[PDB]
Parts: sequence; C-alpha cells; structure tokens
Amino acid sequence: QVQLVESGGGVVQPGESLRLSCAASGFAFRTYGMHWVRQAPGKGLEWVGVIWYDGSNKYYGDSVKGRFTISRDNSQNTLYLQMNSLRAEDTAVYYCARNGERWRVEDYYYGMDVWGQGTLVTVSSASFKGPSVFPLAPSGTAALGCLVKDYFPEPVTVSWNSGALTSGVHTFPAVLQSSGLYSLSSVVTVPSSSLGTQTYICNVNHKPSNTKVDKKV
Amino acid sequence: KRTVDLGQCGLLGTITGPPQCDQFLEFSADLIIERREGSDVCYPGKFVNEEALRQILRESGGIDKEAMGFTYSGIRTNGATSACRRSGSSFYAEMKWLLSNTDNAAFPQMTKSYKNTRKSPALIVWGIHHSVSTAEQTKLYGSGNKLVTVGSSNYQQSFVPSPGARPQVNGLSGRIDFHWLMLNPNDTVTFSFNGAFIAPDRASFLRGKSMGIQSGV
Amino acid sequence: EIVMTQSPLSLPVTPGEPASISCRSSQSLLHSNAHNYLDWYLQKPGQSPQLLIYLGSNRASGVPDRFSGSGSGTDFTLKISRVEAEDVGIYYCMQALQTPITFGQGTRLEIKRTVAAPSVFIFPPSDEQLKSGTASVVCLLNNFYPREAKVQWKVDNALQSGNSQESVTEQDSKDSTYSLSSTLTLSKADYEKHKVYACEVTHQGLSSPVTKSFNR
Ligand SMILES: CC(=O)N[C@H]1[C@H]([C@H](O)[C@H](O)CO)O[C@@](O)(C(=O)O)C[C@@H]1O
Ligand SMILES: *[C@@H]1O[C@H](CO)[C@@H](O)[C@H](O)[C@H]1NC(C)=O
Repeated sequence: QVQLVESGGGVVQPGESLRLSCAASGFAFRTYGMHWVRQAPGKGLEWVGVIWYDGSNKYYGDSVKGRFTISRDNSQNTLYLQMNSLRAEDTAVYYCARNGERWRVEDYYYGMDVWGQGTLVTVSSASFKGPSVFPLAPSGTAALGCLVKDYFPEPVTVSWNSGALTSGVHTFPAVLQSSGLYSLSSVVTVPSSSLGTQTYICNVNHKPSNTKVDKKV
Repeated sequence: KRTVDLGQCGLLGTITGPPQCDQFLEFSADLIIERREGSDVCYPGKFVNEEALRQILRESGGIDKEAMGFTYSGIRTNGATSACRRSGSSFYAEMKWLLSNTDNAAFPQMTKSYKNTRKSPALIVWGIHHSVSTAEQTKLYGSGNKLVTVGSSNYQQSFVPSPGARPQVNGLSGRIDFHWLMLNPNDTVTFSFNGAFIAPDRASFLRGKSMGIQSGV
Repeated sequence: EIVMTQSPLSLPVTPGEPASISCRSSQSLLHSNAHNYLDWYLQKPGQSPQLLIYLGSNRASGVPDRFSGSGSGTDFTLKISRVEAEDVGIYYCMQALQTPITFGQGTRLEIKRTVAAPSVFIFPPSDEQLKSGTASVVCLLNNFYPREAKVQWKVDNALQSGNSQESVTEQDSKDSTYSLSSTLTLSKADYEKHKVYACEVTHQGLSSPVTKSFNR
C-alpha cells in the first residue's frame, strides 16, 4: 500500500515559520519526485512545488516562491515543506503527493498518482476562544436551532438531545468573520406538536478550547 | 578503487529492486563484493538464466537506470505483497505488477514495445507470475488461458503461467520468476500479455567496467 | 505559465445520464513523444484529490470504465458515460508539462433532481445575545433544489448590504437538496432603532417570492 502521511499542521501566527512533513511508506521513496499541493477553504487546488528524487532541483508555484522551501530526507522516507513569512492567505490544507512516473528530465512528466490525507494550516492572530451559544427559537413543522458565535479556531461540533435527535438536523459550514472569529448555526425541524412536551437542547463541543455548552431551546 | 558491499542485496536484485537493494538501484563501482547473505528476490521465485546474468553484472561497472515509458489504461499497476516490505506491502522498485481493475475482471490483451535508443546494450527484465491456484489467477487477471510473448531481433519465446502450489515461502506458495535479455542498440523488444505479467518500468544500462567477488572479508 | 480554463464550473447531472467536462490550455500539452501531459483529478467531498486520468486518455489504477479522457494539443475533455451518485465532487484538470504546475478552476459535479421549494423560517436575536452588544437575525432555507437562491433581508422595508453572511449545506445524499443559512448582524443599537423584520426568499420552485417576518 502506497501511503503518504502529512503532519505538522495547526494554528500559527502571521509572520511565523512552520514546518510540515510527509512520511512515505509503500515504495522506494528515494527514486520519486514529490510535490506539495494546497487547497484554501472553498477554493481550488494550488500547486506549492516539487522536489526531484535526489533533491538537486526544486520548483515552486508563484504564490509561495520566495517564502517556502522544499527538502527531503531519503534516509527516512520523509518530505518536508518549510513555510516562512506566513500570511493569512496561506491558510489551507497542504497535501503531499508522489510524482508517479520517473521519466528522463527532458521529458519530465509531473503527474501525481498518490495523494496523502493532508494537514491543516491556519494562519491567524486570533486567540483561542470558546463559542457563545444563543438559541434560534421557533415562532405543522417548526424550526429551532442554536447560533454558535465567536469561536476560534475550527472546529466545533454540534448535536441535539445528546445523540437522540438525528433526523432533520442541518449544521452549516462555519463562516469566518472580519473579527477573525468563526460562527455557525445548527437547526432541526420538529413537529410544532412536540413543541412543549419533548425538550430540545443542543450540545456544542469546541475541543480546541476545552469548551462544552448545552443550550435549551 | 570505488567499491560496493551489497550485503543483504544480491547482485541481480539491483536490476529489479527488492527492498534490500533500494540503495544500490543505480550503483557505481569498480569492485563488487557479494555476500552469502545477499538475496535476489523478495517474492518467492528466481531469475532464469541467473548465472550468465550474474557475470554480466559483476563486470559491468555499475548500472544506470532509465524509464521505459510504458503506460497503461484499464488495469491496476499497483500490485503489492507482504513479501516485499517498505513499512507495508510493496513490490520491486523497477517493476510493475499489472492486474485486473477489480477481482475476476478480464485483463485486457496488451502489446507494448521498447526500442533501445542509447548507444550501449540495455538490460531488460520481466516476470511471470504463477498464482497459487487457478482461482487466484482468475481473481487477479480473470478466467481463461494466459500467455506472455517476448520478441527481439533474434529471439522469440512464449510463457504460460502455470498456477499451482509450491512450498510455502514467507507464507506465499505462488511464484514470480524473472526472465531477461540484452537489448542491443536500435533493437526493439515487444511484449504481448493478457495477465500474469510483471512489466519492467526501468531498464538497466551498464555503467562501464568492474570485477565481482563473493567473499566474507 | 500555462493557464488552464475549465468549463462548466457547475454540472448538475441526473443519475444514470452522461456528463462532459472541458479543459483548455494556454499552450500545447502534446510532447514530442506523442503523449499529452494532461491529467484529471477528482476530489470527492471531504476526501483528498485522487488520480482519475493521466496522460490525456489513460484510466489510472482502479478507475472504472464509465470515465474516459480525450483531446489533443490544447483541447481536452472528460466524459462520464453514466453518472453514479458516488461520482459527485470537484473535477480538476491539470497540465503536467511545465513548472509551475497549474490547475483548472474545478468543475463541481452534483446530482440533478426536480426543483423543490425552500421552506423558509426566520429567527429573531436571543435575549442573551441582545444583552451582549450585537444582534444576529437568522433566515433558514430548508431542503430546496436547485441551490441558486435569492435571499433578501427587510428591516422596515429597507435594503441591506454587508449585513449578512451566508452558508449552504452539502447536497443531501438522500433527497439531493440543500439548505441555506442567512445571518444578518447589527448592533442592539440599530436593531432596536427599527421595528419589523422579514426575509424574502425567491426560488425556482416558488411561484412568487416568499417572506417570513417578525416584529421586535
Ligand atoms: C496483487 C495482489 O493480488 N496482491 C495480493 C497478493 C496476491 O494475490 C498473491 O500473493 C499472489 O500469488 O497476495 C497477498 O496475500 C500478499 O502476497 O501479500 C495479498 C495481496 O493484496
Ligand atoms: C541507431 O539509429 C540512429 C538513427 O535511427 C543512428 O543515428 C545510429 O547510428 C544507429 N546506431 C546503430 C548502432 O545502428
């Protein structure tokens, strides 16, 4: 099984450096070119760069050339990405990937046949913060929910009635606000009937800040 | 005198690249020391005509690798095995194990050819996979008769995988044996297979001149 | 710098029906060895990209027969002969010829169904949230199709610009609909400094724009 495992992502501050690594199993790593491709939330793939099998040449995409460096330890089957001068825009999942073919340089083919699971990098100067959890109170079907507001970083998870109320739930993708903080809402439709008999509390988990909140609505 | 101690890597393994040879895949030396510990394979099987091939290599000066350029559509090319371990199931660094895209699917009839464009002879190697049973052969390549043919300017041979059980080695009772020819400049080898074929991905060109010895010093 | 231009960017397909995606290239991708250095990648929701087509027309390891790739020089095409549910995601073409490697914008393949109207609900700010400093008014659009939606925020029959962010779910794997959240943010100041609150929703499946209201 060819397997690429990225690690080293997390929250980092604008201007800092950070180093990602990619562990490779399944293949003579030392004979293959390796790439880094990144993807910013809700955006397309963007090539970061490539390293040749012996580390003699490297090439980088336009938006990171100058600030990122690629390198490899063939002795330990490990690819590395050194990011410097992190800007907010650099926020993305960083994927590691193998150059499938090993063709002569003059015909070098840069396809990538195997891709890792990716590692998340958040560049932000916000501080960790648990969310505030306000209700969305209903006016044959009614809709109630919770607004989960001003937390950082992602992710939060939400549930209803511990894990009982599952059907008809929708939890939305967070959005980033200008404050630097995230916010998201979660709603479930119920029979306006049950409204008064069965109780509905939402359970918000924000592990990154060790914050748990149960609001009744 | 630039000298190489193949240790656990057998001289022939430098051409097909079992894990134990990952560091000699393109060795260069004037003196080649082999060890009784050295091994040519990882999956059970042998090199046919292996002693003639051993003398070409001992006096080769090293090996230069060069992609052959074969590409494929409609099959899997990522066949791997517990017998060839790189932190997981792997294979021979210079060879591709071709098989049907899904269990029991019909492996397509295929014809691939390669022309030696360089100025010295090229070492071409390929493998016949003998499955442990008819049913495994069918699971991997689909049912029916299998046939590999290989031709060059003066040479023609067909090869018929004979599935059957051989003595359990490293838990496997199937076999992969390696056949080889020396392809003179401007000559062409032509493969024609419909399964049970272990295709070369890189060819080996001799580097120069060297003496080989299997000592214990 | 090879530019890659894909189209369409959004591709609703009825299950079992065919699908076609186009990729054009600012430079020829045909190398002197008769190969077109053009790849296709798929990214299924929440998964990494995976190889689909390499060198213009080759189905990579594992890729079923319903996919195929074609083209020459600068003009390339990915056909799926009979779309399956498991095939939704974002298709990327990518030139593999010259650094810097570049990608198409991505074509988002989604399941096509008959239109379905958005059951609209509106929510006023909480007392807890009001007791803070700001007010958040939330409009929900539940299980509609297609995803294109006109969500309009009414505060005493004035128009709002910059006061709302928005958020859609991913296509339901059961009913192929979406849901949408519009969240209007203003200060307790300007919240009280007005009275009636309503969100107007117009959808291909609604005969006439539907509004939901509440008064502070
Ligand atoms: C390509 C392929 O089929 N690989 C599989 C093979 C073959 O079926 C047989 O080994 C050949 O006889 O067998 C395994 O047991 C192994 O060797 O680890 C499982 C592995 O996935
Ligand atoms: C091989 O062919 C090329 C042209 O096709 C020619 O330049 C070269 O001399 C040939 N070499 C031999 C050994 O015939």
